[PDB]
Amino acid sequence: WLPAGCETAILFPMRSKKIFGSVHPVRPMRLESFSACIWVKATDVLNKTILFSYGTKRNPYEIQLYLSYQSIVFVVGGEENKLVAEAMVSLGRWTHLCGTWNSEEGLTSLWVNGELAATTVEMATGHIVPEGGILQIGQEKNGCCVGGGFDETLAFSGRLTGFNIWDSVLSNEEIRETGGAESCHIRGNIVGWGVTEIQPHGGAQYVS
Amino acid sequence: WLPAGCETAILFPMRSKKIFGSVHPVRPMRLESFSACIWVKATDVLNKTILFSYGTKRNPYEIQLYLSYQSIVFVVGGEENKLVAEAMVSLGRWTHLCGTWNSEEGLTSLWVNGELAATTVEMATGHIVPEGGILQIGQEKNGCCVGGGFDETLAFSGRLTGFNIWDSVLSNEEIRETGGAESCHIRGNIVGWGVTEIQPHGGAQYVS
Amino acid sequence: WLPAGCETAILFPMRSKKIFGSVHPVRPMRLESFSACIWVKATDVLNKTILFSYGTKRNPYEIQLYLSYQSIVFVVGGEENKLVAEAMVSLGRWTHLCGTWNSEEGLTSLWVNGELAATTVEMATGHIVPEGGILQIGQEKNGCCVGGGFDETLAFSGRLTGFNIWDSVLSNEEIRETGGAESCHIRGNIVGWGVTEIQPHGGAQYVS
Amino acid sequence: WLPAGCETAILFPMRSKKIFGSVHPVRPMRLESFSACIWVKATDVLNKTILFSYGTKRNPYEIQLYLSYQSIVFVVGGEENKLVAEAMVSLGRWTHLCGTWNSEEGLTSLWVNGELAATTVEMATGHIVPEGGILQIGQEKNGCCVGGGFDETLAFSGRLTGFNIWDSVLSNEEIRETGGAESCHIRGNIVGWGVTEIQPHGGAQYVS
Amino acid sequence: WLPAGCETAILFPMRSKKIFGSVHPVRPMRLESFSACIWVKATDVLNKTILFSYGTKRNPYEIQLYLSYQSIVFVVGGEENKLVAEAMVSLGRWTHLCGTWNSEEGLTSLWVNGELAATTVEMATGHIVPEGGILQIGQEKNGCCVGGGFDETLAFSGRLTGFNIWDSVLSNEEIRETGGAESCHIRGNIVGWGVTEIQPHGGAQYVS
Amino acid sequence: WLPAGCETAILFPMRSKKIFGSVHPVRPMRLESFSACIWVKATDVLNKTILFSYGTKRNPYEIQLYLSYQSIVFVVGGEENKLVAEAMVSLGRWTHLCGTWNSEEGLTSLWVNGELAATTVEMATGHIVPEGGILQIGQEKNGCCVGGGFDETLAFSGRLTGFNIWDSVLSNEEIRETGGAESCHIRGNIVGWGVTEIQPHGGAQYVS
Amino acid sequence: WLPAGCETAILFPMRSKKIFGSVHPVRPMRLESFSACIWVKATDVLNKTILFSYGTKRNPYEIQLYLSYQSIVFVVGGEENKLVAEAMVSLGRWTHLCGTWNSEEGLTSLWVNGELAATTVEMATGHIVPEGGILQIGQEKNGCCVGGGFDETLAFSGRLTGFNIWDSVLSNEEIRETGGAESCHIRGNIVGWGVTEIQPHGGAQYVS
Amino acid sequence: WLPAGCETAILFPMRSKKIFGSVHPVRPMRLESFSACIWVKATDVLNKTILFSYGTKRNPYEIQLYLSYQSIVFVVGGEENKLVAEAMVSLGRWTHLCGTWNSEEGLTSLWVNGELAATTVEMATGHIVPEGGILQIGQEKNGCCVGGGFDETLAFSGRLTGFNIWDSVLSNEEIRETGGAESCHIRGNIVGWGVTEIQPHGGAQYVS
Ligand SMILES: *[C@@H]1O[C@H](CO)[C@@H](O)[C@H](O)[C@H]1NC(C)=O
Ligand SMILES: *[C@@H]1O[C@H](CO)[C@@H](O)[C@H](O)[C@H]1NC(C)=O
Ligand SMILES: *[C@@H]1O[C@H](CO)[C@@H](O)[C@H](O)[C@H]1NC(C)=O
Ligand SMILES: *[C@@H]1O[C@H](CO)[C@@H](O)[C@H](O)[C@H]1NC(C)=O
Ligand SMILES: *[C@@H]1O[C@H](CO)[C@@H](O)[C@H](O)[C@H]1NC(C)=O
Ligand SMILES: *[C@@H]1O[C@H](CO)[C@@H](O)[C@H](O)[C@H]1NC(C)=O
Ligand SMILES: *[C@@H]1O[C@H](CO)[C@@H](O)[C@H](O)[C@H]1NC(C)=O
Ligand SMILES: *[C@@H]1O[C@H](CO)[C@@H](O)[C@H](O)[C@H]1NC(C)=O
Repeated sequence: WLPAGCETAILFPMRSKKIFGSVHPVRPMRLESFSACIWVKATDVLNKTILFSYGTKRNPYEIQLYLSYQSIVFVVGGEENKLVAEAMVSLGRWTHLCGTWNSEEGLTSLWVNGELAATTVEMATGHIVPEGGILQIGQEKNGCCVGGGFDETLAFSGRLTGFNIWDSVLSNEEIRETGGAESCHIRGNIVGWGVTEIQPHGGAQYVS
Repeated sequence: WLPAGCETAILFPMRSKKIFGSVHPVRPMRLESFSACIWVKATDVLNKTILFSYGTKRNPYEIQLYLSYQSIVFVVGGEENKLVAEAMVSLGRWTHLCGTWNSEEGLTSLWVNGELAATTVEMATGHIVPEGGILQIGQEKNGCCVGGGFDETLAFSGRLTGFNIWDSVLSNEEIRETGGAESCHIRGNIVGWGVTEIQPHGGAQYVS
Repeated sequence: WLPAGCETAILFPMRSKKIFGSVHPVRPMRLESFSACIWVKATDVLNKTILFSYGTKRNPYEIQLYLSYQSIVFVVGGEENKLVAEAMVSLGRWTHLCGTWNSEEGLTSLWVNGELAATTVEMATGHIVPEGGILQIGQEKNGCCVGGGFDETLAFSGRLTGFNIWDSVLSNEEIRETGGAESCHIRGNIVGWGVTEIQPHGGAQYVS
Repeated sequence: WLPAGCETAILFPMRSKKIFGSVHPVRPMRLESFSACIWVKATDVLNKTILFSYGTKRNPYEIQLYLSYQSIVFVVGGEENKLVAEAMVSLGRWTHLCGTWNSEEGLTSLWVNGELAATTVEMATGHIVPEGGILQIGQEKNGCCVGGGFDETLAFSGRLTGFNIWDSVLSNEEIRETGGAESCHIRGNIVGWGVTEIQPHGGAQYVS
Repeated sequence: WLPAGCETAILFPMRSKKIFGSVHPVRPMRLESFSACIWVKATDVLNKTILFSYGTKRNPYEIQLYLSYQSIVFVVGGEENKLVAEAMVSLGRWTHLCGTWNSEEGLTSLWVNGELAATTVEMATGHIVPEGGILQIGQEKNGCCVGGGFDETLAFSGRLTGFNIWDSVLSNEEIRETGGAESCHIRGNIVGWGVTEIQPHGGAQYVS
Repeated sequence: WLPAGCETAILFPMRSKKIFGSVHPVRPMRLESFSACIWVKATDVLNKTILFSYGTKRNPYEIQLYLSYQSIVFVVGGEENKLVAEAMVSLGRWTHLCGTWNSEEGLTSLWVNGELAATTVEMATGHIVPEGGILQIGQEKNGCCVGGGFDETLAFSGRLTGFNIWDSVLSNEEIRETGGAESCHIRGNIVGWGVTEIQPHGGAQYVS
Repeated sequence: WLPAGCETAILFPMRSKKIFGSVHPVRPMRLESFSACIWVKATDVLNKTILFSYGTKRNPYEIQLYLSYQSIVFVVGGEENKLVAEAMVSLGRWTHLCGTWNSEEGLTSLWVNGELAATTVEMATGHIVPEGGILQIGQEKNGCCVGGGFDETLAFSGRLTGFNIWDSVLSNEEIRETGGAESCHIRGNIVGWGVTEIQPHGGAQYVS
Repeated sequence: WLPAGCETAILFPMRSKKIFGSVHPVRPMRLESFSACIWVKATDVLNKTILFSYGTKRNPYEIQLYLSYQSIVFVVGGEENKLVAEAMVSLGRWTHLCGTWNSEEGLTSLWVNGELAATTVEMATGHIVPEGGILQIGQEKNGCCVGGGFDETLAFSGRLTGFNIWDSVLSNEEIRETGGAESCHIRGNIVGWGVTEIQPHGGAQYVS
């Protein structure tokens, strides 16, 4: 079974030092504001489980969404800048997680299953995300084919689908639409599920 | 679920610079008239989305069928010769397309879901399709193994099945039969679905 | 859907110059009498479609079962020795074939869907099948590691399952049992489905 | 169909000389006591069919669970130390098999489908399982780079799932819970199904 | 032994339907005038033996240098335009071949071993070499990922080294310098030996 | 060091069950008469060491040249037809072996180091070598993709070079020329060294 | 020819987006002072040509040695901390480079061909090089499995050998010894040539 | 340059966790007496550097020869049974090492460069080396693919050639012959250099 009428997913059977998936956007990743939603079905959540992470050479923490024991942490700009939802994490159940960001005044937010879960102001005000980064799902940026691999602790185990990124802050109506029962045909422009190239590596598999 | 009782398809999870599928006919492709049907289910359509393309080194535009928004364009001989349907394609729904051609008087036709959608005369009159070319599905003839790859804009994302080519012009009764509820055992002679060799590349997958 | 109770099959999506599957028995193939059954679901039957073939260096035609239009030909020893059944096999439907042989005075027989279809006597009398040959399904003995070589005409396209070989002549009760609705747990000793090693090559797939 | 709501398994289509799966625990395997459960569905059982085996360089028989006809043999420390269940395993049916061990004075036991099947005392008393060995499923350590090497007789053919190892002797309530109808979310700490790395080799396949 | 003091070459042990080498320039190939030199040691010269070829999708004959028995044919723009030096090639001996082109008035030349061998005027006057094509050595453009494809007759067998391309017509002094005994460090800007990426395919080998 | 000024060879470092090299002639192998020479340097000569072998499906012994303990055996048509030299082969020394055949009257001969060593008459008179077989060096025809299969006893260990085949019986002057110190540029038409495709397999290596 | 007494090297025939070599030290790279020498023969030096680079996740610029036209730049800690020897490099000639660093007082030095070329004080005083980074030769850490992802401008083209790293500042006598004609047996402890694992990638190859 | 006139060797450029070479004898390794000689040229000799090792499942130390700083240790049967020569091995120069064993009275010996270096009596008296073990050069025991790897400490770095094993104790004259300047043509029967299959893995490569 699949969450909202989507017909494809990616399976992480296990968390190891080689498993991850890489995203290749078609247009530059420089952003003034953005939105990014995804579907998750977690098997085991640890001290810090990376869902997706965008990072550059000088700063590996440009954008980062990950799960703690019972909370969702959304990071923009750096570690000190983070927004935390309280007690809205589950295991073995499909759940939708969307979050927006605006650089004009640092408005960031988190929505879980179509309902606001967190919000703050004056986060990374005036910041701009640069180009030339590496976008990944299920793992953080680190050496590949060199060194011991990735940190086995931060990896992800479960299923992912519906990974979309927009170049603007979606309105409330759009955000509730994206999590609906017929929401798998609306895809973002920077990244879209089904049109953008996503290459599983190290053991991740496409499943239909 | 697949249409007309077919039990195999090909999946294009993404449109990238390396994804395509190649067809290897058993007999020469030299033709004076031909017919070609296919089942398609598109995910996203750009200004030009190649379904299948046949071309030699001298002329890469011998035969070509592609989608542009809600229109269907059928090309024989070159760009100047093209037949266009208006609003006969959707997204996320299985649809049957079949095109007809005759070099004796240049009669071309397009049928969508068993109904005539376009017709023309004096198209490539007296022209003979050469032999020894290359036939792909979902991509256009270009540098495949080495180079800059293909143009990602023209690639295809979705599902395809039931790709048949005949060496003659099918009659109206045969054309309506081919899109029937039990038409998946009607295969053409130049190319037949299930007997001819089709090799997905670069990320395309059989869904058998 | 699988024929009787089996939960694994092999798919030949296409007939080409590279597709086949090889069988590696655990014990010698030297035999004075044998029985062999199989499930087939043919897509397109040509003038000679090989199902399975056992051949040695000096004689590539030791044992051979194949289809020719709506007829079944069973060969032991050589071409001159063949048993033919008429109007037995159809396309796109699961059917059970099983052949019997005895070297004492050449009793050979063919059963289709549990019913006798042919029988003859004094075939290859006194002949002993040698050992050290190559056993294959869906193709005939020929060079394979030269980029091809296999005759594209004789190959097979469809699904196969339940390939068993016994070292003796099964009785009538056993033969009718092997084609029942709870027969997939009855496996032969020389070759058994799910116990013996079978390696698809060139495009054949397991469709468990 | 899979047991206890598990959504993944590993398939052994055959027992060749190269088929096995390797487990890579995160933490050391030095144990004073342990408990290890698994789901199995066997196709054919020989004189000795290995399910999982842990062994070091000096002692290849540190821990071993295997089937012999209709009996289950559990080995800790060597051949002389074995516990045998009489007539409590079948073919083609999912069955749960757990077994605990205590090093304090050698309490070992076997449970089949949540019911005690065997028990003994004073087995490998004072023994400590070393660390730095190799853990495998479906085969015994012989060598994977000798052009094969594994003895085909001992290999396994069927399906496996739910392989967990704990660092302590589970209580009776815990064991009946693990064998329950919704127990697939109860995973052990030394090895857990879905979090620990398991790499099928030589023909074994993940199936969903 | 290699000429002019070069430590590397490329070996074509044989001419088949897969052997070639591809060049990946760092800057666009759009040119108004150019020069291009190379070292050859031919084993067997045929009716037409391609040394290097540049071609686009529309026009596969943009630039070509090839050997025809004991002659050298230099092609710019198309097949109709060609310059033929005559009686100035051998087998099994290193030889240097350069040629310049100017689009302002269509001046073309050919130098063999530092001596002018041919010259013409009004060749492809006003023509501009497009950009975005494919550059190769030892073969023509189309025929990859087709199961061979390349014409076995036109391929090359021997050794090549010192392949350089400039963006301007080299003067006479520079041309005589390039074929000197200390010229292997004189590399062009569009393509340079030892700086530009040249990856052999299909059986070609780097040799030192 | 290599003989007669040849600059390439093939190394067989070991005789195994997978080592061999395959030849792909451009034109058909149907022959009325032929001549075939080769350079050989043997490391260990066993009861029968294959140099090159041509065989079809129905007759694996069409043409065969191999070495015995101290003799060279040349076979045309079948095992019963063979010509044997007596004491004219050594180990670790380059030696030229050439033999001709004529079907008009069955004249066969063997030359070793430019000197005639054997001759016979009425050998395979009226025979014609079929076409569509497999040509190999260092091994005899047998299954190769099965996984090993080749009999290690008959394999070859050493170095080979200068393998040429003509379509006619070379005269005495040509035969003495082919073994000279400036002969490595004399290549045959059916097969030529450095022009015909010869791809080693299983551990054989090109060496320069 | 090799520089002093070494018998292996690594060849970079070209600079592309994939070529580099990775080093796997046996012991941790945490250092308070170090020395590092290398043999280099450059083909083309650009605005910045990386020889070797050590960097962590938070700081890709921990240690760096690279060539800029006719100068040598040695970097410890970050960009602002650099030592620049000037006019001490050529092209196509073997040259020995070695630099030392001390964290107690920030003493850094550069030696070229056994002669001091630069010296500085108060460079990264009190700094400790972290551990758990990635060490590479000929490239900078940017990305491996993202379809290249290496800046082609910074790559290296030429030959390298004798890469050693010590855990202490070598004395003047040791430094002049390391560049001698009998020095290839003097290997460092953190990294040693011929003892430490160095696996080239993307086109680099060992040569001996 | 190689010793005694041998054309091939094996290179171990590094000490890693995956480098080794495996030997596949033709006949059983069951022995009551044997001899085994080899040519070695060590780069760095650590506390224990394995040259070759034969071991079975129940006993990984059946036969073992290795270097310990400037000593040579020869092991038959187990750890307690060892013969140690002293000051006999250096670094960077080729040296011949032979050793014989007799089970009748437990006579063991070691020769270095053709001169006796050690001798003992009553070593493994009455012992018989079992059959079905695994023979390797440069590494101790298995773990190649998924065990995690080998112990990098025991690996070997340098060059090896001339590895021969006889089934009997060679006489003194034979032993001095085997280390001569024309000794590369005499090879053992159980294992012979050039006829037996030796397959380098993980980085080792043949060199000529
Ligand atoms: C979980 O991660 C946080 C990171 O902020 C860390 O502070 C905390 O100690 C971790 N908790 C456990 C139980 O490891
Ligand atoms: C689509 O292509 C046509 C060429 O036929 C061009 O005229 C048109 O501008 C294009 N439209 C878009 C949206 O790119
Ligand atoms: C089929 O093969 C048979 C050989 O028994 C031959 O006689 C017949 O002509 C063939 N028919 C066709 C249609 O190829
Ligand atoms: C089954 O294994 C047992 C192990 O104790 C041994 O007797 C023999 O190998 C087999 N016995 C039978 C009756 O097959
Ligand atoms: C050589 O090629 C030329 C191409 O212009 C052709 O005209 C000519 O016939 C060829 N010669 C031979 C002998 O094939
Ligand atoms: C060598 O081969 C021949 C083949 O004719 C055989 O007759 C002979 O016995 C063999 N000799 C040995 C010693 O194996
Ligand atoms: C060379 O690199 C330096 C880096 O400091 C830069 O400032 C300079 O502009 C570069 N020179 C050229 C010609 O690119
Ligand atoms: C060298 O190895 C031997 C093995 O017997 C060991 O006893 C000894 O301590 C080692 N020496 C060093 C310096 O580690």
